[PDB]
Amino acid sequence: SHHHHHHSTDDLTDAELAADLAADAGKLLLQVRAEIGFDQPWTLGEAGDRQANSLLLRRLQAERPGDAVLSEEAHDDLARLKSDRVWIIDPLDGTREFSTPGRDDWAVHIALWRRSSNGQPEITDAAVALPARGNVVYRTDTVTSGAAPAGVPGTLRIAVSATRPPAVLHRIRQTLAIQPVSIGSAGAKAMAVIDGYVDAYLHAGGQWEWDSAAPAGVMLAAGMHASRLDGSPLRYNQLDPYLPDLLMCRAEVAPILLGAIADAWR
Ligand code: NA
Repeated sequence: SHHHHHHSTDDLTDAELAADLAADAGKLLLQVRAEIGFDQPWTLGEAGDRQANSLLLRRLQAERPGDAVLSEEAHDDLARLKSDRVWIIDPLDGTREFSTPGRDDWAVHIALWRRSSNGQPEITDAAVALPARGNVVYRTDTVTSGAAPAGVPGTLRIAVSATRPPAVLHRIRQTLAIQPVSIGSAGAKAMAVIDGYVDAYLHAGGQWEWDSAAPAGVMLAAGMHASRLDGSPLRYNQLDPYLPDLLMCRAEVAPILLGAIADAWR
């Protein structure tokens, strides 16, 4: 729709652009999936990440030529460290899931980091697409707050995905009734929290910035919780863009889980 340039496609707000980029990459990923098919999963996953990255860098160049870009799929020249505006993107989160027939738990992550003196809310705008799920795009400018708790009281559903369960989860399951819910891709795990399909998404051991920046942005915009496991803020555009761990969860469950994590270390 035709509109006036936002106060303070061409002429999108940053959140609009994040959403449009996520949707466009999502469509391309769906095209690649259809074209290549599933008989060679390695090749499928590689073609998808490579082509989605090309689309995203091309369009960020065109529509935001002054902004820096940290992409999972591109070399990192560290110019971003000097920038006040940095896109943190994963063109394809969940290559295994993308390359498996029938699975829809893979995502595209598009996040804008903006330099903040005080307030520290670094990811200002973001979108997560789940292309196989009707190409739904979750966006910081439309997600809503106040979601009503869905599960049986006294039991937590927690999205996790790992080649092996972390020790901290073993410990907190001694004290809290938890059902681990196996979902692929960081993006799908996080959006399950937004959806109310699970109560929390927990990750121990490292994760790259591009797989949590967009989910975290959307989570905070929805009034939910996103932090390190020790409760300190997630930091982005770091020299080493790697987060040792994280918790995203609905607001009501944050104190219980942060508490259990802290008590684990006793
Ligand atoms: Na990727």
